[PDB]
Amino acid sequence: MEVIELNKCTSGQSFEVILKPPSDPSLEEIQKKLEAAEERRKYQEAELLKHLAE
Amino acid sequence: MYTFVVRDENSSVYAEVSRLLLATGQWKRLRKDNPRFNLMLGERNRLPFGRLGHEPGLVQLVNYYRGADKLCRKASLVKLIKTSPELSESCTWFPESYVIYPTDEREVFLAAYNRRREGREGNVWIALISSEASELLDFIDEQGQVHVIQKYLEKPLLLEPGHRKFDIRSWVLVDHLYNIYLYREGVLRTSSEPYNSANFQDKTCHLTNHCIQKNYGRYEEGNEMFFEEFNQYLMDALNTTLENSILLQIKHIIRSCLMCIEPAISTKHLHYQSFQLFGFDFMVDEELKVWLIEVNGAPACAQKLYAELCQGIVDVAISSVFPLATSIFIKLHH
Amino acid sequence: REIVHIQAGQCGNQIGAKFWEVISDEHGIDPTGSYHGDSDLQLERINVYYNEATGNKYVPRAILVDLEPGTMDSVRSGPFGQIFRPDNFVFGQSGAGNNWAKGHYTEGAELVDSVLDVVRKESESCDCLQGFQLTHSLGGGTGSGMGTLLISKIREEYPDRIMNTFSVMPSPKVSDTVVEPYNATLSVHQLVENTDETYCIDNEALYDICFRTLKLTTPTYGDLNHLVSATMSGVTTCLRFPGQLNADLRKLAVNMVPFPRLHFFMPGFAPLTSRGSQQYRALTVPELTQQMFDSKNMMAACDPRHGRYLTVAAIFRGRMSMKEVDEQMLNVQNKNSSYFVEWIPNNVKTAVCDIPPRGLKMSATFIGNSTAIQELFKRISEQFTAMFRRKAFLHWYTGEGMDEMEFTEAESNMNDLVSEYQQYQDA
Amino acid sequence: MRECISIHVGQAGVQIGNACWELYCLEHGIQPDGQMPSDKTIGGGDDSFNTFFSETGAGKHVPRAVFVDLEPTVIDEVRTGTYRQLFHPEQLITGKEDAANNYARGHYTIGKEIIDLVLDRIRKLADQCTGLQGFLVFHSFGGGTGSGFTSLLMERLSVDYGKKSKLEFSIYPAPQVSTAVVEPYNSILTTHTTLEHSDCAFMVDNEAIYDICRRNLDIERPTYTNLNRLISQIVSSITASLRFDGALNVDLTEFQTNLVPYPRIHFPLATYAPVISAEKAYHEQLSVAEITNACFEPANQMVKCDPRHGKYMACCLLYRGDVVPKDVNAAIATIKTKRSIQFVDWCPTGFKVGINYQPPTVVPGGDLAKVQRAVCMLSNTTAIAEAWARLDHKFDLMYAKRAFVHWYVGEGMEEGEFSEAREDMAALEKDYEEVGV
Ligand SMILES: Nc1nc2c(ncn2[C@@H]2O[C@H](COP(=O)(O)OP(=O)(O)OP(=O)(O)O)[C@@H](O)[C@H]2O)c(=O)[nH]1
Ligand SMILES: Nc1ncnc2c1ncn2[C@@H]1O[C@H](COP(=O)(O)OP(=O)(O)CP(=O)(O)O)[C@@H](O)[C@H]1O
Ligand SMILES: Nc1nc2c(ncn2[C@@H]2O[C@H](COP(=O)(O)OP(=O)(O)O)[C@@H](O)[C@H]2O)c(=O)[nH]1
Ligand SMILES: CCCCNc1cc2c(cn1)[nH]c1ccccc12
Ligand SMILES: [Ca+2]
Ligand SMILES: [Mg+2]
Ligand SMILES: [Mg+2]
Repeated sequence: MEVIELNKCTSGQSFEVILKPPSDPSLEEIQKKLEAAEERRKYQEAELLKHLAE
Repeated sequence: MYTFVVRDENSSVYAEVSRLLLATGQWKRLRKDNPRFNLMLGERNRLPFGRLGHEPGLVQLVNYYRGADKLCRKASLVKLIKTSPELSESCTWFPESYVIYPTDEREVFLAAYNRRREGREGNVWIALISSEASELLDFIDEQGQVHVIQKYLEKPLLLEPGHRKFDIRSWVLVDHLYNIYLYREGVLRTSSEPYNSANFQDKTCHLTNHCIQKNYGRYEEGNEMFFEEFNQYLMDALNTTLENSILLQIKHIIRSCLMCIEPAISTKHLHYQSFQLFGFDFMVDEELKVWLIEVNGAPACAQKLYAELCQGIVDVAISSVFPLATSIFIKLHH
Repeated sequence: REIVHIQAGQCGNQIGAKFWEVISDEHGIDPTGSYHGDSDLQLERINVYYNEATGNKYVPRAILVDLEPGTMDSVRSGPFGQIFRPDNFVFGQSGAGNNWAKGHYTEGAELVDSVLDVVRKESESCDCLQGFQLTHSLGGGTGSGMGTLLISKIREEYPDRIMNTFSVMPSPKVSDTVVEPYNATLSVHQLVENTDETYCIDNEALYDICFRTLKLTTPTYGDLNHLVSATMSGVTTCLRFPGQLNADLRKLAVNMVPFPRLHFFMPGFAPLTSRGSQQYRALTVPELTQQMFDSKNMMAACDPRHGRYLTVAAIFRGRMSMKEVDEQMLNVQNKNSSYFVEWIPNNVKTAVCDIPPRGLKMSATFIGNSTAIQELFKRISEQFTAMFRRKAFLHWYTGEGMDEMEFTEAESNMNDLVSEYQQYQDA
Repeated sequence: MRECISIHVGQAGVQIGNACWELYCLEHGIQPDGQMPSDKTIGGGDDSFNTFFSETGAGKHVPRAVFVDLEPTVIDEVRTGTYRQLFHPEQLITGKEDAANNYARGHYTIGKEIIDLVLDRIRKLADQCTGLQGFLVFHSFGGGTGSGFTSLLMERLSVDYGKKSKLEFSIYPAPQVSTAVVEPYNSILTTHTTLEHSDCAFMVDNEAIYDICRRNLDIERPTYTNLNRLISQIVSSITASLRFDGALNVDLTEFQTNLVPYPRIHFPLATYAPVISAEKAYHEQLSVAEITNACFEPANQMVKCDPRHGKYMACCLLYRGDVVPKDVNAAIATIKTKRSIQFVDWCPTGFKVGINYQPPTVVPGGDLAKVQRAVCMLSNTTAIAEAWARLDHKFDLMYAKRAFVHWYVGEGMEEGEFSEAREDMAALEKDYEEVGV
């Protein structure tokens, strides 16, 4: 019904039609998160090499 | 060899259907959470429609129409009729009703309540039954949940011998093509007590539920008169048939209700398909005018008609989609 | 995406030899190492198994290991015997005498370092090593004993590399000695820990197939190896030829192995064909699918109906309607959804390759991760106990330094493997 | 003029990026060598297309894009593709080993060894920007890279570019074209970690694109090339307003404003029509009313779901071709009376319309037929939550048994991150339900 904000140009045109009105983490924390997981790998790899050593 | 699942054990109807399907030897029952099913006899609450039709190489079907609760809830049905132009606020086969929340449209109800009394005309309403508004306007608050108030039919048709009240139950099936099939065999769920205008506080005389009644089993077995008898009674007592005097209005109301919500629930172009069995409850006044009382989304059948109805469900609503290696339904065309 | 092949023992080297004989023919490589194909598809993914050498010659990235020179001398004088890099022939002289202890602790230990030098030599040349594969039996001494010693030492020097095996299981129907259950149990303990994928090739199944199905009165080890070479070619098709599947060994293992210990697969193949006996009638897709899921086509003598599929992989080869493939694959699952776990969504995956194997217009290879594989281990465990309860034939092992306790442990770990399989079967 | 940088991550992201940039070049008349004859401002300028292309003194037009994969074979097809001349070597970043469909491996393990490099190569582009709006990130949910490395990248961009916006084009996992089985894990994981770092995300279910290609393009079994060419058309529609003159969705900020009232619920549903087969010999061209009406058919949606059983928060109509406002309002008025379109009470029931007179450009030899007029509807409906429900259910089934979990834990991840992510998804599903009913 109500057409508004009609803008026209050579490339085309745009508008709005209304039918009815209404009714972050830091670099620190990341680089530690990535390293706390690298320590868990190193530990898992260690317990493997220790197991293989036995 | 098709496959199905069952997720509602309390279902009297589909429990019989699940057995019929197995008896053919062309269907298999999987477990509750096996997604590789052709058919689903789902639960009543929180049925996961969002997970249907996403199994590659499997036509999926379910025995429930998503969004059909708008017709099967009392608060929703009133809103559906008043808001929808299809049915309109001037709807003639639905009692004048109003939605009332506990402490909405309360002030409008009182506006209509007045001139009803200030006009020398009968005025009784139902949520319980009372002639005074303030009586049970506080009742609804002391229950907790939302109810609906509507005009009580003070002039109901009365079955003789007995001078008795009754209500009609019709079973309607809507398949995947939204064909509306009316089951030819309905049932009158009658009261064995004589209707009494003088006192509404007693409800055995005003309410016709199947469990309330259990003078039981006096006139008809289990307080259930079928069409063959009720038809014969009308012919002898009123010189008319069931088809003419009542059923035309029933077929009209059924079709009108479902046609109204067809665009909101239809699975015509969807990735999964739906069918559903409904139970419409009608009321007849002394002038043979049919009124809609409610719609039941998970109806239970009558014992005699279980075998015939459940077989019908398999014929047109399941095998129509999953074929295998004189009709008990009247099709309401549109 | 280079793979390093190792073959240990009599069995390992004979199926391994036939493996290279088959895929070298598929990749158009001749017994000298020269390419002579009709397509560029044969050379596109050929770096995976072959090293490109001078004169545009292709050399298998293969290491041939044994404790006696008998079998490897036969390989070298075999059909494709000269394709192999002579330096990769690493052998002893004493043999292992079907003794796991000899292969794992004494005779093999003396030789294992020599083998690893060759492994390292190959691994270093690899642009990006994606894993190792081993062919061996578990009922002998070298392949069983030394092969698992190799795997242990490889995981030590390459802890982040995929290790897969094609392991031939021993059966009384096809038996060299009575101590095969002993060598097998000791080996399975090793495989449960240090492999990502083990293809369980039961000699019982291979025998029955050759007999009950393939119309062969008395099958030889050569007849049994036709089935193994066919299967091995089948499972590596996606790795060897360009297709829809962009997967290295790791990614493949991720989607097949829901639990680390449960990585023992039932291989299958269709159509089943005996040596020489030509195939005139090409199978329809419904027939390939129906056959590759039938127990009679399984290479592990287990009944799939006595268990449930954790995951499944199927590799169709040839020119066919992959729409029909999808339908037939999606069919089987929906006919028998009870034999698939419901708690791993979409656990059946399929891949297609346009080039079929030699002799067949189209074929299917089955890789099943079923819990029914416990039947295989329960069988070995019974044969094991039957002797161990009397400590029979144990002197052959205690003579090489082993203690009875090590047998009790191996026994226990496999009975645990069985119960672990039974856990997910009842879920 | 303000620039936008496109980041293509993983196999899906890269191959889709190629489909898009191929399409952009054809639309803007740019050639495979990067020469754009119609551009008279040699060596620079601030036109609308410069939002996506930089310029060199030699007259080459270069995509403001960076391709990244942990494995080279897919990006190698770009290095030697028909548009090899278009890109610069430092725009194409490859690793050696992929993430093997493992989020933890793409995020933690291998991601860590390459994150600083990508950021540097991204910074190389941002330095060539007079005014950077933000980033367009293309990737898959299912891949270990597309999920794992993406969330890591998204986290950092919010640190190095706090102000800048970040949009997502996300491929939602479909078994029909997927070989993986752990994609539900990867999807939930990357969604959880990326949610606070993404302003607006356009999901695309391969299931939907697959069936559209079968149903409407008569392709018996779509390849990725089929899917990607169709996806590029949708993306092109959505980015057209950033590359062409207009007043609707001119910057990335406006996408959030117009489509995302609530930050967490930033997954608009895209619907595209008409999709017509090039092999369709005789085709009756469809009208504005017909194609607009198709925007409310689930069979045309990027994600299969039922908007009727949900509530809208916003709705944009983006037309390409012979369209005028008169015919659109007529179509809207007609469709409104016949279909179920319920908005939230705190939003106006209306549409923002954008029309570009240039009809949709088609790839020569492609599967799509030229059309006189086409449309892409961007509707933020709560009905898209069905896709989360599907995904979350598959997650629960597997995780209850801890299936495959050992693969992630073995890369340094903790079992607790599974439940953290799943909890975040449980919250998201609930948010959708608060608004939707
Ligand atoms: N539409 C579309 N989907 C794709 C394409 N390529 C991959 N996918 C989907 O992406 C998912 C797998 O993720 P990929 O992008 O292939 O993997 P990746 O990002 O390279 O990550 P890794 O290989 O595990 O390191 C599957 O569900 C595929 O269906 C593509 O070109 N187009
Ligand atoms: N407006 C009205 N006038 C007269 N009687 C009414 C009425 N509304 C309800 N009743 C009586 O109430 C009985 C049951 O009420 P209602 O059916 O609304 O609740 P219900 O849903 O628990 C039973 P069912 O679901 O099986 O129909 C009917 O049998 C009818 O006789
Ligand atoms: N399929 C097959 N099995 C074999 C072959 N040779 C031996 N076996 C099996 O392997 C076991 C003997 O192991 P073997 O390889 O000879 O011992 P090794 O040489 O010391 O490693 C027995 O169970 C045999 O059935 C063979 O050529 N083919
Ligand atoms: C020597 C290593 C043999 C190959 N292993 C392998 C192959 C596949 C797999 C797991 N492992 N999953 C698949 C799914 C489809 C097609 C092929 C495979
Ligand atoms: Ca310029
Ligand atoms: Mg021997
Ligand atoms: Mg990849």
